[PDB]
Amino acid sequence: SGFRKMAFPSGKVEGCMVQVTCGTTTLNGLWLDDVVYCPRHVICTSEDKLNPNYEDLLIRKSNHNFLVQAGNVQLRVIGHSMQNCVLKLKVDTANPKTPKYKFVRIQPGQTFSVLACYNGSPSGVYQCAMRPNFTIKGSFLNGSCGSVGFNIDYDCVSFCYMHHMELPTGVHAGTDLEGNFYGPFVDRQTAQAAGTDTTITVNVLAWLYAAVINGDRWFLNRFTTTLNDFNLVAMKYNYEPLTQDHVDILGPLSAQTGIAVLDMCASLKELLQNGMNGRTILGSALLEDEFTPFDVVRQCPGVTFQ
Amino acid sequence: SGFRKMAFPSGKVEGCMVQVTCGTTTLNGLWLDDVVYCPRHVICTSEDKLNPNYEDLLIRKSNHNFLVQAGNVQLRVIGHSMQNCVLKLKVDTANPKTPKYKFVRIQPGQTFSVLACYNGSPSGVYQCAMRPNFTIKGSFLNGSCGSVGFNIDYDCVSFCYMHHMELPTGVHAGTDLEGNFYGPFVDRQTAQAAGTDTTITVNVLAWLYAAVINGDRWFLNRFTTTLNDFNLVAMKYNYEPLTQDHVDILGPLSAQTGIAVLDMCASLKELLQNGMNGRTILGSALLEDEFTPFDVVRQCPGVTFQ
Repeated sequence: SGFRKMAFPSGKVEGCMVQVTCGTTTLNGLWLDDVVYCPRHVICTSEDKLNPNYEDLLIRKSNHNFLVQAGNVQLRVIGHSMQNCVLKLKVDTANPKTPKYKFVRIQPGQTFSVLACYNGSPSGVYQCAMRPNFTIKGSFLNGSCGSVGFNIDYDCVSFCYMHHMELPTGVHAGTDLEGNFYGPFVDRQTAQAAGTDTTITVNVLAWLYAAVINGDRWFLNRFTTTLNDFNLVAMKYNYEPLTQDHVDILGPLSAQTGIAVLDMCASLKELLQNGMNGRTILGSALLEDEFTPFDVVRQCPGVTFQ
Repeated sequence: SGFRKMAFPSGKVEGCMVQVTCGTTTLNGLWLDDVVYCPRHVICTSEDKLNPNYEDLLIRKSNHNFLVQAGNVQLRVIGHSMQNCVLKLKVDTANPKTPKYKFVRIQPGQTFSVLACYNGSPSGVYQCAMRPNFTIKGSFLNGSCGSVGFNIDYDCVSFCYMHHMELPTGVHAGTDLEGNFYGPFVDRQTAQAAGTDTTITVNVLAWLYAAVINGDRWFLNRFTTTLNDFNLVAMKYNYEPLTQDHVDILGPLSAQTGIAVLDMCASLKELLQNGMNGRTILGSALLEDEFTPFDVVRQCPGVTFQ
């Protein structure tokens, strides 16, 4: 019983975190086999960030200009390259603790675990969701760039996020492990503002299903609605449109509770129109949208197959 | 920037989780040096739990009656003993991944990270607070008994909780690593109900300070109160009494915000009597009490020493 925001165990990722220093700037890198991945803006001075030419700065740098330290051992850089916004430093030593890994690009609305690190040392782990405006609301202090977001798919650690930037609103922006930013953000000091955000509708419904599984049933009603007329209310309250694919994803939760997805939509409609009536749902007085349907299944297994 | 519920990296604890099997019952154990710690109720059948005499059941058990598995490797048990409510199985082999560790007994209101495990394999990590009624609001499924709570204070893992049981209200109860239950709970099927809970006042204030640091200022007022007049309202809404020790602990946050602790108490006073009027504080519509002042300082460091 119980439902909590839960991150994946970070051990396999901790064994890959290193410290990368170029000039006066120090951040975190991801050491997989004989390659260290880190944000390319480490090669920039404070003045370079105003208008950096990364192709020029990369040529000007030498292998010895990059100091990579895995804890107490210094790793010798023997090659440096750039894939989009990520710097790739080939090192002398292959990481003996490299896990089975993949590079994946997640979609807005999906969640992952963030291992916040400083000086190449992990500091904390928490779950984050890619918002529709392609930002994440994490907790980062100075020296956190290079921290990675990941999911564990049983035996494979799928890295999906590398932390690059903090926006003026306090939210955070970064790239996938191929150097491609999530959203329209660039790794330079220019006027970039996160777009207006929306609520992840399919995540709210899955979160309501988790409540029903854990005994919270006051918000349930006898009403049913159609996908079209629910999406009308959803747009009226800045909710993402609900698609048939989203309904299919919610299939398992609807199967174990016996509550049709459109019946939960009728309950969600009334909650949006009349509020929460001063009550709470899974320890929240707001509708939570940072739990994916799989995230719910992870903590709410059915009784169908025990 | 940002403020999130953040757990410690679980790697050092992941390397200590093992599987302990007695008869048909399988749960998790903590492998430190040559001793495996697990809940003693693993030696009970389903009928035994109704009225177990653990001293007798231990006599009937042999070393070979306990099957301990460190992942895929079977550990040879060479001794079984009982320290209060925890079973201690001495094994032939010392765990090479044992970190610098201590056993500590935490206070109500203090927080720790829970590494939820199943069949000796870590599944997730999240932050929990010891409630005043000596329960925790975690997320546990079948086979989670033996999961441990911990804090890391620079290379040292302080174990403070082992999960034993779920109460009828859905909350969870367990012991320290010396086998002493938190609260008046016993490892037997009896009429045991968690007492009525109260809100951790010093944690709410620290959380309100974190909100001010992160830009939330609407709940602030020019009102002032005394510790006596605040505690009258606190008891009136089932809040823990605020002591002078609690006020001193909040000293750094009050200095960093320029808000006197008793002025924040006045803000909490008005928030308790009339609510938040449809606004939010750090993305919550409730007053959060699972963040200790140290947890806030950890995520909101001052500029005094840069």
